[PDB]
Amino acid sequence: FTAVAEQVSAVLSQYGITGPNRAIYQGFGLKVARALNRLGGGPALVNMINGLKAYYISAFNANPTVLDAVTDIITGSPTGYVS
Repeated sequence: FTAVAEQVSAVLSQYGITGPNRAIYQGFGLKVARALNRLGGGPALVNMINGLKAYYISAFNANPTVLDAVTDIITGSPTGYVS
């Protein structure tokens, strides 16, 4: 929880993201972390991550490169592969 927020913040720093837009990525990150915790690695988790990416891009104009980077720092892979 607090760790996830620090992990997202590290990515936001790299990309120079501040202000209200930070909340988009903190929210996405928390959802990815919860999915990983509940589902563990596998196609179900990849489904969830792919769905969240598409939704956040559509609904909030999230930056796809940043979403990949957040996925990577939380799961170990930009596309959510976990053994």
